[PDB]
Amino acid sequence: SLGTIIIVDDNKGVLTAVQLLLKNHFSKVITLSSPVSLSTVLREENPEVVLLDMNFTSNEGLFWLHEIKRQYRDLPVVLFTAYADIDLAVRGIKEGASDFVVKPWDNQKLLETLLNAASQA
Repeated sequence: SLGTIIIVDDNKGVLTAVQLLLKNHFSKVITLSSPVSLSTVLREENPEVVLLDMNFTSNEGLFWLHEIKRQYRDLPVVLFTAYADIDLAVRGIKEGASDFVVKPWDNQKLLETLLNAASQA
């Protein structure tokens, strides 16, 4: 089955859109823009995947990828990247991100990337 996904983004509209897109696939969709909130939900909510804004808190996405992986080594993290940041998304993959999705996104590709990230052996 598919449990919880956490979406981390500075842009409340992106959170609104992604929640709407993913609401009916995952059991729970948690959206947030706070580092403090992120720490609580990672501990308590047994997430299956995190979708992480490349520019979160713009130290940005790569910093947060690292900190999440430090504590939750097996939690897939997918970076959500503007085209202007694709070099940093590629560096993210090198540094252990599970995948990335570029913005503006394709709705079906976004879902598929997240399901696949949450469905690795």
